[PDB]
Amino acid sequence: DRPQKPFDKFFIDYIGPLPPSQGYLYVLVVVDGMTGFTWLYPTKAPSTSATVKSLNVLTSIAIPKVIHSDQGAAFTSSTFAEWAKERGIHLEFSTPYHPQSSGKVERKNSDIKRLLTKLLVGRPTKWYDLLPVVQLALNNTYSPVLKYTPHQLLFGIDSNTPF
Amino acid sequence: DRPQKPFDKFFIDYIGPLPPSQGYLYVLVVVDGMTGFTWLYPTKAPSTSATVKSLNVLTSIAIPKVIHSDQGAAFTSSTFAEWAKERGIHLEFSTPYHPQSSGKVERKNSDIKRLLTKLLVGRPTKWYDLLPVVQLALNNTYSPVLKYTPHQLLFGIDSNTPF
Amino acid sequence: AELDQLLQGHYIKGYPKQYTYFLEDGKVKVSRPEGVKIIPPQSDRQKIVLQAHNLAHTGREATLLKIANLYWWPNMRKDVVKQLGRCQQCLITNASNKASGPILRPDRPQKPFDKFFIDYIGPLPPSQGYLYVLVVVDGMTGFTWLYPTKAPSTSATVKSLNVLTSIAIPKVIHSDQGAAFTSSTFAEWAKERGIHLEFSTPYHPQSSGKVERKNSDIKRLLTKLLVGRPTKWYDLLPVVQLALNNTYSPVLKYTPHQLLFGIDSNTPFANQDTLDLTREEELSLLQEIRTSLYHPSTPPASSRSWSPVVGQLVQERVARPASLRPRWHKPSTVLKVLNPRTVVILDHLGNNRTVSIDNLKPTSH
Amino acid sequence: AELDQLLQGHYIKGYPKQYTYFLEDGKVKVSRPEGVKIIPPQSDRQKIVLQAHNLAHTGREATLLKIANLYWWPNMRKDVVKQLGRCQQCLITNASNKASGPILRPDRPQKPFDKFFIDYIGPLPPSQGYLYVLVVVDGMTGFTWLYPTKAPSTSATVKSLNVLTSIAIPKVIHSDQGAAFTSSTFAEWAKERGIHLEFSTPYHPQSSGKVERKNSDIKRLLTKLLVGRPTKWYDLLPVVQLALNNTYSPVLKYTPHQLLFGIDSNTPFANQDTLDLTREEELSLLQEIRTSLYHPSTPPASSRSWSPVVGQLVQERVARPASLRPRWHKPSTVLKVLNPRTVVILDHLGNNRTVSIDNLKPTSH
DNA sequence: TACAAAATTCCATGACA
DNA sequence: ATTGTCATGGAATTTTGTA
DNA sequence: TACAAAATTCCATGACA
DNA sequence: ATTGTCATGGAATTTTGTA
Ligand SMILES: Cc1nnc(C(=O)NC(C)(C)c2nc(C(=O)NCc3ccc(F)cc3)c(O)c(=O)n2C)o1
Ligand SMILES: Cc1nnc(C(=O)NC(C)(C)c2nc(C(=O)NCc3ccc(F)cc3)c(O)c(=O)n2C)o1
Ligand SMILES: [Mn+2]
Ligand SMILES: [Mn+2]
Ligand SMILES: [Mn+2]
Ligand SMILES: [Mn+2]
Ligand SMILES: [Mn+2]
Ligand SMILES: [Mn+2]
Ligand SMILES: [N+]
Ligand SMILES: [N+]
Ligand SMILES: [Zn+2]
Ligand SMILES: [Zn+2]
Repeated sequence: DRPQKPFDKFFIDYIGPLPPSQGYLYVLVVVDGMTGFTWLYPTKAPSTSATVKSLNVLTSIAIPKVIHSDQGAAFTSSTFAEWAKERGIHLEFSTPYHPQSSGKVERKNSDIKRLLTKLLVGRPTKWYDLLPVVQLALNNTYSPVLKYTPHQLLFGIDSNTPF
Repeated sequence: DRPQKPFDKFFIDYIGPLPPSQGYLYVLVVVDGMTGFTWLYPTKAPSTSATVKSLNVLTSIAIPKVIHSDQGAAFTSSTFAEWAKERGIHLEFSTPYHPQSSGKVERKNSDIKRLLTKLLVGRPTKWYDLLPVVQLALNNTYSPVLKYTPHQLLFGIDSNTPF
Repeated sequence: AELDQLLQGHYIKGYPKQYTYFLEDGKVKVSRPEGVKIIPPQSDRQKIVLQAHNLAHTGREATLLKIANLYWWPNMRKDVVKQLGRCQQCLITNASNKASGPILRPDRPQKPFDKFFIDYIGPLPPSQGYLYVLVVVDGMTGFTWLYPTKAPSTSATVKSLNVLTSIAIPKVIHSDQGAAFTSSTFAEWAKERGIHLEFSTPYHPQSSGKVERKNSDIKRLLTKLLVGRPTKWYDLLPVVQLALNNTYSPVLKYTPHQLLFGIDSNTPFANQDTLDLTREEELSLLQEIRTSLYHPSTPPASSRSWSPVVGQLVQERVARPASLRPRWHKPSTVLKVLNPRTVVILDHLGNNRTVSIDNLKPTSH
Repeated sequence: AELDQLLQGHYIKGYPKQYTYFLEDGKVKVSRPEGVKIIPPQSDRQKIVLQAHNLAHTGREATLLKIANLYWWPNMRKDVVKQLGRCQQCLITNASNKASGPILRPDRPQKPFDKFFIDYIGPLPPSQGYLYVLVVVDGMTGFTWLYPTKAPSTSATVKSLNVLTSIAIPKVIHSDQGAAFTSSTFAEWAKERGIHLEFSTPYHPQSSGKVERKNSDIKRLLTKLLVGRPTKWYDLLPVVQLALNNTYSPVLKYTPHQLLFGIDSNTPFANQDTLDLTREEELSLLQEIRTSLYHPSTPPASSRSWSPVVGQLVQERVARPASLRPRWHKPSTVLKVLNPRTVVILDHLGNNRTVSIDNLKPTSH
């Protein structure tokens, strides 16, 4: 077939609820299918509404052909369904309770959860201001395959913040 | 000697008092010795002070080498005397009661007095607004010698308001 | 549609043979040097160009470059340009890439008092309760009269000019379309005296340029006289007036005063050269000088300039554009061409307007 | 004095024989082609030139022309020019007649995130309580981020940039010396992240020119999207951002987005050309394109330009000149020449200032 | 070894407080 | 201690489809 | 049928809200 | 129905005092 590329598919999910920081409670996690590049968006609820506001931000930069997600209320709603049709994004759903997504993504998706709990504890209340640092760390971290940071795969150059 | 020229000598005198117009009472009359060109300045008193204010206006246009006048208090004062030295104007005085000035000037100086009384009567109160019209008429009036208007002698061209 | 024939190997105007034209997914595709592109049916193509353009309201090349990605047909640009002409938005917002023609250098008035140019300077710092200066310049000689005023008003302009015209009356007064000179009260004052009023085109100070250029010299000399001191200009005006009227133009080798009177008054460094001539001899020598004065010619056209042709699609710049709103008015037509630099246009919509090219752009396309 | 000898027929350096030099009224007069002029004793001549000049603070030719009327001596102008150099007034008020040198065209940053350029737009009409836009442009790609703010403030700039640097961290941020970016709070925010701050010379937007030029394109497209409608720009920003980041530069034949990512996202008219290459092949093809980009050269010097030499008498333009006050500061000296267009000067008096030639005039004389 | 006309490239002009 | 930029649309130059 | 250097003229640059 | 102007100071060109 045609070899895989950035923006081909975006995997999204909600982490939460978390201890309140700046009155936020949830993190919407967007990983790019091919590169493993990650975006993190703090939200006040795992709602279609907050999803749209968040994804509006991301889609000012780039628009994926496909979004994959679990059948959570937020993504199954008809409003989200319409939002995506407007922007010409095809929506893709895992079947209930059997969350199929990429080998590479599962791992990255695991790392986030560990890395969140890790630096969450000790300052469980101030994780909002840390999200930039986290995102930066994740995206500039060498994958065992490729020996490339997601950053490198997306931009084809080196970041000025290595790990 | 050297033939006579505009700005060579300015003859000045006060006409007044007149019926009040716009709260003015006197007319300071300045005729140019060679051309016969006339300026008229309304004043509130035949004083050095009002003379200076008036002549400051005229001397923004041109400065005569000489000013001739009667020995009236206004021109004999030391303030006027200093005013003239500052501007490098030599002052010239007729002897008391024997007012020697130019043949051409005496006539022009007569015309003004007639022309003032003439259009003064009938509107003795509104002669201020008329001073432009008078000045214009006088200066654009053919002298029997030269067959030139003072205007012509000063500017060496025709005015767009003949008489 | 008409694309039917082509898949079957038969020729069409444009559509050059040698490329194989095939079918995929019910679309008519074509193999080209650039790659394999889709060919839309005639009826879809306007809709396509518009969609591409409306992304960022891009020009010819920018628009075509998007379309090139997906599609091909014959004479692509011809179609794109057809759209750029109809985008009401792009036409009234984009700036011009065409400079206006070379300026004109109208001739010196022939006689002093043939034409006065007037303008107001200000507001300034308050001196003695006055805020503005009325500057009057004689077009021929460059001789200048200054008058302090409290406001740039018709009433005060009249007061000032009544004094000035005590000396002589001009044929014509040229002014900008400032409130003070356009008023009916002024217009009549002027008709009362048989003086023709003449106005420069809207928002083009360059037309009142003979006065404007005197304004420069006024402000400059006042500035110089006020270094250190508090800005007390009122009492300085006379001095400036005199100083400036007796200043040599290096090009003419003559002070305005000289051109007005033909002799220097009792000024510092008064030139004596004509001391031996009768007034008469002198007066005609002056009359000579006035005609033999240096007069500039118009400059070469800039390489990408334009000139106004009768019946041309032409647009006027907005007066005081609001924040984020179009810098140009809708298209309008050239009615008459007064000179290669002044035009009458049927505007919005529609009144005859006299306008300077500098406030115009040619509608492109 | 020394003029004694001359009346007696003996020669002096200058003072050319063939003219008869006589005495009248205890002054030394001379018959010349131009006419009969007075020759002042050496010790009077400065006093003379100054008197003439101080009439209207006139330049070389204008001053000389007054003096010519009454006087003559050898090398008149040399003396006049000696004065024009010492008139503190003329030096700080007169404008320059020398254009600055040809501009420089610094090289494209090599990599994306090598250098960000930032600037604030505004104030605008209020939408949703916001008044300004923070525009961030990547120097290499031209890729642009937009952020609505309520004030052009350090605090809000930090908030915005924290979001942006979530994606990546730049080496260098270039900004104008606006209050928001010069503040100590910002300087530290930047040091915290190992980002070098760099500022353009005072009052020279052209230096932040890469952002400024994006501002144009932003305001233009917003204007176009708001014709008819009330100015509700807040919700439009995203669209503009996208639209502009995916617009082809006709010169490069590439959208910023392309230069940043090497592939088009799920945008309208997304270019497919590289659909067959692995990410890797594609990624290095991109790395090639970036280096082979079109880069402009500096333009020819204008025929009457100047360049800054070390130890030159040079003057800085006034910040916000008051009404009727000098448009230039007192003379100051060129300390170092950073490039043919940027200078360090010991000013008033004295601190090292880094300045652009465009804000300088060479002291004349 | 050549044409007319399309397709491309050139580049002055203007505007970003 | 730092430094102009580049969409735009006619003109001008090059490439193209056919001999 | 001539020189160096003064004296003149040329003219781009900038600014008049 | 109206329209750019011109001081300024280096450069460039011409004239000048002497052979
Ligand atoms: C109708 C109508 N409504 N408004 C205008 C109008 O022209 N308004 C402006 C603000 C531009 C203006 N400017 C100047 C002036 O001298 N400006 C500076 C300048 C001088 C010379 C040069 F070449 C360029 C600029 C005025 O004197 C003046 O009165 N006005 C009104 O016309
Ligand atoms: C220190 C210091 N204090 N004040 C300044 C300063 O520069 N102030 C001005 C008002 C001139 C300014 N202007 C722009 C701008 O973009 N102007 C328009 C433009 C853009 C490009 C081009 F080539 C010409 C003009 C800004 O963004 C800006 O922030 N400022 C402050 O610096
Ligand atoms: Mn979930
Ligand atoms: Mn008396
Ligand atoms: Mn005005
Ligand atoms: Mn004006
Ligand atoms: Mn700024
Ligand atoms: Mn700016
Ligand atoms: N004319
Ligand atoms: N550079
Ligand atoms: Zn458009
Ligand atoms: Zn001076």
